Amino acid sequence: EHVRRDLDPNEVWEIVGELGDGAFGKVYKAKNKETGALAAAKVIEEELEDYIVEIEILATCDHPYIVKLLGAYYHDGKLWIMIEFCPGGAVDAIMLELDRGLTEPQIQVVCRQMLEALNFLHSKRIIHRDLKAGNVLMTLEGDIRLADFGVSAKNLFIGTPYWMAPEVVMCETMKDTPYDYKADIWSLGITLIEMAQIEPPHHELNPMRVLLKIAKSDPPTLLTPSKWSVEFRDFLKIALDKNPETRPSAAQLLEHPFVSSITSNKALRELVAEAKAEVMEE
Amino acid sequence: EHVRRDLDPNEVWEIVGELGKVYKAKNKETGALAAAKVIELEDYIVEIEILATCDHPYIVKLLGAYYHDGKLWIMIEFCPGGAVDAIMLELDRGLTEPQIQVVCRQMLEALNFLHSKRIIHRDLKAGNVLMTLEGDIRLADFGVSAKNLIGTPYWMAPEVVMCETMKDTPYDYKADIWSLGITLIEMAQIEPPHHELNPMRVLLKIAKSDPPTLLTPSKWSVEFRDFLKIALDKNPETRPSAAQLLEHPFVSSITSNKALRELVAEAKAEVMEE
Ligand SMILES: COc1ccc(Nc2ncnc(-c3cccnc3Nc3cc(NC(=O)c4cccc(C(F)(F)F)c4)ccc3C)n2)cc1
Ligand SMILES: COc1ccc(Nc2ncnc(-c3cccnc3Nc3cc(NC(=O)c4cccc(C(F)(F)F)c4)ccc3C)n2)cc1
Ligand SMILES: [Ca+2]
Ligand SMILES: [Ca+2]
Ligand SMILES: [Ca+2]
Ligand SMILES: [Ca+2]
Ligand SMILES: [Ca+2]
Repeated sequence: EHVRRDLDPNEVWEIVGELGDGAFGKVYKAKNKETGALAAAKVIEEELEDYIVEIEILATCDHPYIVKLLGAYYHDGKLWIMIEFCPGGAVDAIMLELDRGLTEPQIQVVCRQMLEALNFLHSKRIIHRDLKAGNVLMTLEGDIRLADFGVSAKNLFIGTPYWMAPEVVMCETMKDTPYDYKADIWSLGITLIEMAQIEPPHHELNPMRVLLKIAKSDPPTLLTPSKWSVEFRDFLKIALDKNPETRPSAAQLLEHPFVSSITSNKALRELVAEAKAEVMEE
Repeated sequence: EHVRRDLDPNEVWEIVGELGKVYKAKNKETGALAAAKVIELEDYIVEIEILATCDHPYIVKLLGAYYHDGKLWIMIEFCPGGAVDAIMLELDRGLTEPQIQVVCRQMLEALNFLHSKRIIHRDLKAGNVLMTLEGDIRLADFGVSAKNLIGTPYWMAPEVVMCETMKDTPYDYKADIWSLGITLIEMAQIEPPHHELNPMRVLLKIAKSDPPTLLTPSKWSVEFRDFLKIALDKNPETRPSAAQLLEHPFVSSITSNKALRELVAEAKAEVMEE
């Protein structure tokens, strides 16, 4: 497997803090006794069947911009999942701590590296399905790591076809290639608005009403278009296409001028240095 | 459970024919005939709970379920008329309009029952309509039985919102109303629409084409054609429910199963030929 039962993780890892309490189980800051390496450890009390799925995904997702699995153990009735620690925290928290949105140049770095990560996931037939700023972790170098928390949404014949209703044909066709991946391109567009404006579109509406709103409204656009370049607004226009057939792929959007010339993560390294300096205030 | 482990089914049932495997079975005490599905469990208990809840005149009737000697038994009341699609093959014709009205009436009543219990069939077709010798239907499902009871919303793509909204009330039940409309055409014409296309191309066709209509509209009443027009609405929002369609003049005056009893008598007499 990708899970070790022979080894007790307490022999190798020291729990040195707490991070989150997602309903799944506790999550700790952990320090490696041999190396000093820092990790975030999710510990969960054959219900394991559902949970091994996450580890197989992570194990396949070896890429610079996706969280990096350091290990998985099952020991004394508890499942351990050890990810490399991203000291910068999530982008949404960074915006709360600085009490502002990202500059356009910080959003271009984010966008560029997300597109690269998505191009990788999709070419492996993995769909994220929960993109948002809370799922983008930052390193102190200014690189993202795409993550997923909570009820991890990542993942790889309802009748005889002559009798199938059109809406059932459509919702089955949306579940395989090349339509399924398009959902992430949309959510990416919304994440960019969230990073620009702090809140996603329709944030004022309760969760049930916002579904209606998404289905029936024109695609969202930036609140103050004069703050933003035409490249950003065109990127959104194209990504936030309600039609998944014409919505471009990650590989296509990497050639859009919003991101095609980004060759430096400087702007995002600066953001993380500033967030750290702000956190330090007392 | 709804499954007995105390009782060996061979003590009560005699296998007397073939239809895992599925047998014609005869009750040693009563003489009652049953169709028995025997299987080499989690996936399979779902079917029995559905059947156990679906006590209605026009839905297959569960007589019992046993688990014994590593085998799961599911016993349904035997419907001697067979399935409607097989009847059309044996007679080498479609149903008359009066026979389709009885079928339509009774299917609507069955669907109204299933949907009011939050059960969706999802595989309606003439091959799933069993007939009794009295001329009543029994709605069934065979094969991989299809009967049954995502992200944070601000970031969700419109197509994902739509395909999640189609999975709960009142949109999910609408799929059956469509399939009912296609079943009526299948009974009128023997084959469903687009039967010439391979299964993968037919999906594209269903999504992109206008709704299907009857090949020779002058053979059929305006009530039948209007019923289809209304039931084969591509928009599940405006597609009517089973309860609404029961008030359509195609079926609102049907008070006799005579036409369908005659069909089953004729099919039986045809089968007898040798
Ligand atoms: C309070 O301030 C901080 C500061 C830094 C951090 N840093 C950090 N670094 C790394 N991970 C975490 C983390 C925090 C809370 C919960 N989980 C975390 N990581 C984590 C992620 C996962 N899984 C995934 O991210 C995941 C699962 C399925 C698919 C995918 C993907 F599609 F993206 F590849 C990703 C599994 C186990 C763990 C411990 N947190 C957190 C809070
Ligand atoms: C070859 O000639 C004949 C002539 C008469 C018959 N009659 C007949 N009568 C009753 N059942 C069967 C039958 C034949 C082959 C397979 N299964 C049959 N019935 C059956 C149906 C079920 N389940 C359902 O129909 C079912 C399952 C889930 C949901 C639902 C529904 F949503 F419709 F309620 C229905 C389970 C077990 C069995 C043995 N067959 C069959 C073949
Ligand atoms: Ca690096
Ligand atoms: Ca908020
Ligand atoms: Ca300061
Ligand atoms: Ca055929
Ligand atoms: Ca004859």
